[PDB]
Amino acid sequence: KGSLTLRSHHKKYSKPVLVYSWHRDREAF
Amino acid sequence: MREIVHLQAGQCGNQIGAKFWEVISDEHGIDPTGTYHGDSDLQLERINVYYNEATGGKYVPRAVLVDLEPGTMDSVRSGPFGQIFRPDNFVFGQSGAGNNWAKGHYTEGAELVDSVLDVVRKEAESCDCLQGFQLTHSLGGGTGSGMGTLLISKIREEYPDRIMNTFSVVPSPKVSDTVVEPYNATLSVHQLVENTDETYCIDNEALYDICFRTLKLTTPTYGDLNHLVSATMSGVTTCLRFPGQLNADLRKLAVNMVPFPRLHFFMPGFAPLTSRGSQQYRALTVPELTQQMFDAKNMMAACDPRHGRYLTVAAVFRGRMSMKEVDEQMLNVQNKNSSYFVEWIPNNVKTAVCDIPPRGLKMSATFIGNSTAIQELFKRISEQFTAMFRRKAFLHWYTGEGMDEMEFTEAESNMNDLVSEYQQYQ
Amino acid sequence: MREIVHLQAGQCGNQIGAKFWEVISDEHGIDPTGTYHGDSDLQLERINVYYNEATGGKYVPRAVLVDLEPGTMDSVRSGPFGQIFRPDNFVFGQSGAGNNWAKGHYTEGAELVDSVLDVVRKEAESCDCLQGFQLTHSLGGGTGSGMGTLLISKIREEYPDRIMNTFSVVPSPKVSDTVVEPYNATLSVHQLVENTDETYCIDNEALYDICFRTLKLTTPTYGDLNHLVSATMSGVTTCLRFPGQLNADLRKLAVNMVPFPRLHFFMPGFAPLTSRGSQQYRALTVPELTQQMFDAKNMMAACDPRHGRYLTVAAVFRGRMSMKEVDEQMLNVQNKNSSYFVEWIPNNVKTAVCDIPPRGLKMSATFIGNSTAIQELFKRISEQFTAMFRRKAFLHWYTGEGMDEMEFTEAESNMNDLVSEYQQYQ
Amino acid sequence: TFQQKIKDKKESIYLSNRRAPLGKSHDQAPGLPKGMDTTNTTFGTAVIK
Amino acid sequence: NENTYSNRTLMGNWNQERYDLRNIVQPKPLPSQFGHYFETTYDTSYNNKMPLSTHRFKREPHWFPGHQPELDPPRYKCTEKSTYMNSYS
Amino acid sequence: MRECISIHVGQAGVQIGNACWELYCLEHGIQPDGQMPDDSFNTFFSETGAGKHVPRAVFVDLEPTVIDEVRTGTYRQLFHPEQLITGKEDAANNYARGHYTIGKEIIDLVLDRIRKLADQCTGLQGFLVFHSFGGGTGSGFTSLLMERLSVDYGKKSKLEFSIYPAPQVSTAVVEPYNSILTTHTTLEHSDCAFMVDNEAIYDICRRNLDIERPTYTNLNRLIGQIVSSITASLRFDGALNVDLTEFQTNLVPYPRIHFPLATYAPVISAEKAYHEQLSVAEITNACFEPANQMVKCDPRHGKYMACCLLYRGDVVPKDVNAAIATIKTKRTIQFVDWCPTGFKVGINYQPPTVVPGGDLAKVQRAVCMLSNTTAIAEAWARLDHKFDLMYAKRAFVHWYVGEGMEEGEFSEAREDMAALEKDYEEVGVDS
Ligand SMILES: Nc1nc2c(ncn2[C@@H]2O[C@H](COP(=O)(O)OP(=O)(O)OP(=O)(O)O)[C@@H](O)[C@H]2O)c(=O)[nH]1
Ligand SMILES: Nc1nc2c(ncn2[C@@H]2O[C@H](COP(=O)(O)OP(=O)(O)O)[C@@H](O)[C@H]2O)c(=O)[nH]1
Ligand SMILES: Nc1nc2c(ncn2[C@@H]2O[C@H](COP(=O)(O)OP(=O)(O)O)[C@@H](O)[C@H]2O)c(=O)[nH]1
Ligand SMILES: [Mg+2]
Repeated sequence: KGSLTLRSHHKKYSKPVLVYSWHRDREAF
Repeated sequence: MREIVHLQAGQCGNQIGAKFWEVISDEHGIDPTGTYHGDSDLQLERINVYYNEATGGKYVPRAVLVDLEPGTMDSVRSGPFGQIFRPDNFVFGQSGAGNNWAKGHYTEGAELVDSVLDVVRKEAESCDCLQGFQLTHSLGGGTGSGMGTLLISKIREEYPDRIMNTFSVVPSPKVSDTVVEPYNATLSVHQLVENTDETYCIDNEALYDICFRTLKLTTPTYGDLNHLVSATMSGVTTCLRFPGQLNADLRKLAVNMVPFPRLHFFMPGFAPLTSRGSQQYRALTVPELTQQMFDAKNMMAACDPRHGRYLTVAAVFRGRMSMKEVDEQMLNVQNKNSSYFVEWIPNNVKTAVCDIPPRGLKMSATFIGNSTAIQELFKRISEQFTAMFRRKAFLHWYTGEGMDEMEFTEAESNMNDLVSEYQQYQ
Repeated sequence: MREIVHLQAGQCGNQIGAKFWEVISDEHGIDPTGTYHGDSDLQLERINVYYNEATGGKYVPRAVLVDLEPGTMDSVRSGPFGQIFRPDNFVFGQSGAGNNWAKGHYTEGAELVDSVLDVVRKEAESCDCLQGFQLTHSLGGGTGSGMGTLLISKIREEYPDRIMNTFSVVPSPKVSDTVVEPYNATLSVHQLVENTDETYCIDNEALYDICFRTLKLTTPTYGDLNHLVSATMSGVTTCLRFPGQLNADLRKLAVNMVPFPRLHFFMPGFAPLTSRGSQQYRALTVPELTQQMFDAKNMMAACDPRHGRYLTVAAVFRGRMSMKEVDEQMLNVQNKNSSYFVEWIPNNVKTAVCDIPPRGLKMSATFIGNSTAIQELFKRISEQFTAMFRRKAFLHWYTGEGMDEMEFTEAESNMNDLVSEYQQYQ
Repeated sequence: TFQQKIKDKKESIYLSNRRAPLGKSHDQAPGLPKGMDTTNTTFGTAVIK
Repeated sequence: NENTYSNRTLMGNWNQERYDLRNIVQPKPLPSQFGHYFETTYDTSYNNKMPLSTHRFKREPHWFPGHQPELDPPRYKCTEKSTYMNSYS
Repeated sequence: MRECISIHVGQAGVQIGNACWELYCLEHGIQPDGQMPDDSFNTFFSETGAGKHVPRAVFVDLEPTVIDEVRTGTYRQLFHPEQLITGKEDAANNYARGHYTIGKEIIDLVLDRIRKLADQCTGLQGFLVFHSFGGGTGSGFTSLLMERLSVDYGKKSKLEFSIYPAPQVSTAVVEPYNSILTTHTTLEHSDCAFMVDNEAIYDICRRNLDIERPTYTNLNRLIGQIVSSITASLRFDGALNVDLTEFQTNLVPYPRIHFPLATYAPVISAEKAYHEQLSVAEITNACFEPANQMVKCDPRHGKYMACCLLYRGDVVPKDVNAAIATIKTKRTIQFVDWCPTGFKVGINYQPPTVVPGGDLAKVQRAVCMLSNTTAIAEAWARLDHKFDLMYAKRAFVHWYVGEGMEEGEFSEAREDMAALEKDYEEVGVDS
């Protein structure tokens, strides 16, 4: 179908949700 | 970080996961629309385990919904929280299995599965480091047991170094709602034991007795039963989503509860449930939770621990406590019930403490126990299998779609030496 | 802008032109008095193609009516719509032809044609850019076939770079209403073929079975038969009078349907007709229109296309309709019935779409097809002509009017060479 | 038809006509309480949640 | 070949002639005296006894002889707008 | 200071320009009246002392029925009364009728207004041509317009957008004739020519937009969306701007090789858009997917030659960098050995707009792909196969030779297409 063509990897989430490298991404602020 | 992919198959599986995502959304503070509405800030830390965040600040669950008839997804989408699931996770066919294991595994479920693997591969790769899978289904017929076990058998070679949860609904002696129930369950557990990690047995008989005696209800509808087991379903992954003192995920459980690769059947339990008529009367304290959780009437299976011995037990606690009350109490119950625990392994208890209580209660506990008493279900369904198979009944509906006679004998043979291996520890 | 001069000859042409001008006056919203009584404004943007404006805000058709007996023009004028026809446009003859091709072509019709050219040339120069001429007559009688074929020959040298279209009424085996009609047919077709661009063969046998098994009527009078054929006479030029998505006029149809100058014979058809019993019970949709169009019982010629091969076919649709579905149905009917289409040319289907359906209806279509199977009726009148000619019968009405026997051998030689040219493509 | 209605009004006294009319039951309005429409009310014990 | 009767004989194709516009606008007489001898079980149990008032219809165009646009909902009765006028407003 | 002139020929040209100019009016806020209710409209909309903005395009067709709907419709007061030229008789699916007889009568009327509009603008880049191959007007009239514009204006660029005849379905019978006899003109008198295929848009609409029964009104919206994404570098600011000259020098290696292919992604409806994240890797993978490609050719069978990427919206150059760096790893996508660097990118700040009643969703970022590849010769071969078996029996020849041309034009047009196919495969052979 339509949406299954768009696979990709990684995802942004947001600033309160901590993910891998959330420390490195908060640190630049 | 750590992600759990949820699989949802069968009519009972679709009705059990709709209430499962209802409990999580109320726990994490998510409205039916899909936006975060929470009073605290602690609920947004570990939301990546169950939810995939989309643009506009909307969180959708990473669960896939598969069935052969379209009559249950219409009820799910018309449900209270039906709008949060993504519409392209709805994978369904046009013809039902109609209570036939060979229909959902060999002639009809073998076509839809090529799209089901494609959808779950789209979400298993998008995460960062996948922890494991979690499937909810029932053994009542070939719609959710014929292809739910097949999905397990297809994913195992795709992701060998993972962990698979399975909250299966086992048959019961009195709520037998299928004449070919011993056929469809024995043929599934043959294919289920050798390629799974943790399996939980949840039969309707124990849920009926809990609602009628412990909870003192007059009308135990299916909405009430699903909420009981979804409390334990969400109560097993508390340490994954919330901070605590003894953090223990599904794998740290699985190392302790599984001594041998063919001994992975567990007894679910929920401690702090109480009727309204005694809610003010009962003192909510951790000796009362420990005294209640080991009662046979609290067990989520129709097996009595009084006819067996305990191999390994685990308790996961929710809420701000001290830990040595329970450490003394599980030491206490180990000493007094010495004849009910196996003596060739010491320290059969596993302790997990989380700082976040459930909604509406000061504390909670979830009981997971691998016990020797579970063979009584396996003995009961093997004897029903022999009676139906010695007269060659109901075999044209299975042998007419590519199943041979000797495959049933292998299903019986693997059942018999499983319980022959199980018997020797008594 | 692009105008059409309608020509009307013979008793059959007069009875079929009253109903044809009744449908167009219905289509554009014209009362029997003459004043436009409509509800929209797109019915007046293209009105000059068939109607001449005059004082008082009225419109009259630009049609010429030719016959050799006054007993027919008196009846077409006393009909429901006879007031709007111009009194100038009626041109009379003293003595009728009497179903003789000789009287209307050399002796009696040779004098009348001088006045008819005066009437046509006066009107034909009154427009700005004439699209072409259309004619309707009958081959079974000498009034319309003995003179109308001469009228075709007279106009062709006058206006060479135009398109000439005709709706000929070919004879039939069982509705044979004239003894000498094989003579009046083959002597007309011998001259018709070289001097026209498009020819439609309307036969009364096909109209009688359509009213019997498709529309379920008991008394199909000539008012009903003329109403069926006038639907396609109005349905062929929908894009000239109304806007659409794929506009296609008469010449853009004749380019795609005529690959060789001797291949200009078509078998018309009308899509949406259905009996009054199953009128509102059917779902009028374009796959249903395509399924009705391609059936052999819908053709208005007495030929079975299963005995021949479709060279080229065309379809002109009406009403707003999505073009994915019609393009899928054209591709599907080409792929399934592959044996009924020639292989030395691909894509035998021409598609045209107009956005305005007729009043009280939502979707209609017209089918025009050049087919190899139309040679069956030519051979059927060839064996009847040769059987009559070999006995030297009925010729003293022909050789006694200034005619030799050579144009009888020449007519048979040309038409046998015509059907020999049709033989090779099958 | 009016004369047959006179006939059946006279004949309505009979025990057979009171017990068993054609294709129906007997009159249930003596059995049921006065003023209650039968096809609208719902009979049985409703369940309370 | 075949003996042709009137409409109320159920001979041949009577159904289409009953579907015709004339036999729709023909009135239906009331039940009368001596009518109790002509009641069937279907008439007593699956039918309706309300008197029916006649319905009459206007004059619409016809395109094929079997057309009957009088028994249609008031839709597509007017000339329908082109694609440009629908989409580009 | 910059301007573009659009020429829309044929029924396809006038119908895909209506949805295209509708999106131009919504992007700059132009109501159908012609006024306002930034100087980026000067490339497309002229100025008047009363504040009215008029377009800079010409609409040429021989069918007055479809031109007159612009007169009747809502955009009557906006379009110029003389910029939209009207014929009298259609070419009737004939290349001969539209070129030699009729096309010589209206060429002087069109070229007079081309010269007038070219003198309005101080700086012109070139001409954009919207037409169709199988139409009588779109092939016959265009074949003299390009050969006369090439001598009227020497080095002006010529971009083309052609409605390519489809491999399976079509609305015509002599479409293989009209397609072959125009490629002789367009091979030498054109700079670059994109191809779009009708039924390819049909399957994209069915399986991505989830609309079951599409109509030309939404196909022209997709094609008009592509043209707006192409020219959005000229109209709006960005991190780096790409010109009509820039990608027309980056996509052609040879004068005979000027046939790229268009691709647009993401294409999705309003209901499906809000559930998945549309990152840059999400949208650049769909363009490389052969399923989303809107011309019926498989780049898996062919070999890539050059590519152009056109980014619009909230896009960061770093995640673009990881996107091509991920793509170049894949062996499913194959490149020729003589073009190791076949990527040119373009960045625009403005996200794409949406129309009321449209099918596309409100999307934050989008990418348009203009890829030149060898796989078009697969579509060329299956078309001249249909031409050759048609021409073997001398079908429909008297329609062409009786209008004024001779019969040798069929032979030389097939000979050129045979030599053109030989040039495509020789280029495709590596060392
Ligand atoms: N995608 C798309 N294609 C169109 C559209 N309108 C016409 N076409 C194409 O045009 C082809 C037919 O030629 P037309 O453009 O309609 O007519 P023409 O160019 O004036 O040529 P003549 O028929 O000889 O007058 C069809 O096969 C379509 O593919 C449109 O709105 N969208
Ligand atoms: N607890 C619970 N059990 C359910 C629910 N719905 C169905 N079931 C159980 O599912 C069993 C029947 O399984 P079935 O639907 O035939 O399996 P399937 O055909 O593979 O989908 C019954 O014994 C029910 O007890 C529910 O909402 N809650
Ligand atoms: N379908 C149809 N056929 C007609 C009509 N009027 C006459 N005919 C046919 O025309 C034939 C007679 O043609 P005729 O009047 O002698 O032609 P004319 O001498 O040229 O006027 C008969 O066999 C009829 O079947 C009509 O209104 N409809
Ligand atoms: Mg045209």
